[PDB]
Amino acid sequence: KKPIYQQLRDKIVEAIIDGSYVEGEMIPSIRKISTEYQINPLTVSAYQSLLDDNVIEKLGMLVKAGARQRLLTQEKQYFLKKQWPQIKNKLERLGIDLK
Amino acid sequence: MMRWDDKKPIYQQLRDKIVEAIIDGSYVEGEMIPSIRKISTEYQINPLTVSKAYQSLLDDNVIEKRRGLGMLVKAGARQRLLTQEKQYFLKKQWPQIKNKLERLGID
Repeated sequence: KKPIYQQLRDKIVEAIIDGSYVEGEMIPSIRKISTEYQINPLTVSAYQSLLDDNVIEKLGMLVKAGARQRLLTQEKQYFLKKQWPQIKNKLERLGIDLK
Repeated sequence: MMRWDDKKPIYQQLRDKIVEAIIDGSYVEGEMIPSIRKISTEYQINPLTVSKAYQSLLDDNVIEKRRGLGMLVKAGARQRLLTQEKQYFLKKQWPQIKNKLERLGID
């Protein structure tokens, strides 16, 4: 579910944020990832967006330095915008004042 | 009908619709809720599932089966449900969102 491809993208993103993938270190390559469970070896080209977005760089490819922080703030923005509300605000609907 | 195959079991979605009606006041304490049979035929739901949803509400003391009257809303139910919602959110939800604003700095 989801256009594939955020599944690899997000999985990688969460991998950096969890420190499973470390800054300035080789990631897995396309073969190993397509083999990982299964993926079309292209459609593993989520490695595209991460190149574009400066998460990873070009042997092998590595997580860029400053990558995790860029991703984190990028997560705060989203969460605060599209996520934090509807919970807020449904804290008030029920019970509140963290205790 | 009631559009689903979202993340939850169908009987849980139905159970939540009856709970909402009780909380909104559409059904009050002592009042008779629709029969399992009425819900099944009307909304075209599996009777076994409907019965499962009602039994869940029985075990929770939300409703009671009565002699000739059918299924009625038990007393104190609306508040018991509100507290339940609050509690379920607190233990089974609030943390792991916690626990989120942790992973990224926050108030």
